[PDB]
Amino acid sequence: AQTVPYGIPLIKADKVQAQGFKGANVKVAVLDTGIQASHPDLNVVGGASFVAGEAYNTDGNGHGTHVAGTVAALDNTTGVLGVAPSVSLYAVKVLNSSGSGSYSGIVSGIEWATTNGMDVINMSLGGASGSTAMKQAVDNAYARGVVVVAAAGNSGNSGSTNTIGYPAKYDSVIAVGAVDSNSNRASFSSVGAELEVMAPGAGVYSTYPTNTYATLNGTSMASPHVAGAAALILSKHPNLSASQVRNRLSSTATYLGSSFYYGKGLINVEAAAQ
Ligand SMILES: [Ca+2]
Ligand SMILES: [Ca+2]
Repeated sequence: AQTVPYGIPLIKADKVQAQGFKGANVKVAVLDTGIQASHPDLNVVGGASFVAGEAYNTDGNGHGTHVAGTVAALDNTTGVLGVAPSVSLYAVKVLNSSGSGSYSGIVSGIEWATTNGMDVINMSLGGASGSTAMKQAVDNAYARGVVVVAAAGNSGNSGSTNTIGYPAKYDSVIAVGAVDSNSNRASFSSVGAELEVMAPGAGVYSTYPTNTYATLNGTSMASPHVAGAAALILSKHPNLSASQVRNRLSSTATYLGSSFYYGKGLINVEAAAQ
């Protein structure tokens, strides 16, 4: 009755869960389209909304619920299972129904998250340009000790061109690319010098608005696997600082090829949480 997405076992979050670390007491903010708070396979603890006319606990798109599900779908006897099922999950709505947002909305969600003591911030969104405010916001958060993860882009590769977007491209943020069930790079995955790590993003099944489950493709599906891995590491080593968790993700990743296409490689959380 409970499904275990191929993604969980691939990054070895399952081996870590078995030792008893599931992310309990770790606070994760999901900056997205909101989350369908009423889904039986999710436990949303609070949040804020920076989008006019929509509250933070509804998702009229589905993208946000899906991401939330990869980080934390409940460990129970139904639906799916998240990377860090026991985390404290906040939904910060920065994107609208159609899936897009304004830089000031985003900057507001990023600062909300710093002021409210989030340990991990997930951003499965990106644009061609950043801003000085966006840059300030991510530098300070990370300087204040939060772990910031973003999706690199579903821009693919084209020549020697860098197709990573903002805020992934900022060096205070972990840019995440996507792989398939065979650990092969998905065709859509952005490339460039700022690519840091790879995670599952092709054919990812997760929670979906109106109490169901669905399969989606993207770096948006990949990023959450890393936010969640960050949270596992912290439930195991509370003592760690942000750049210590980060450096653990990249140092112990599985080598898959050139860094321009794969960063340091596929994440392995068992190795990282050593
Ligand atoms: Ca479940
Ligand atoms: Ca970066």
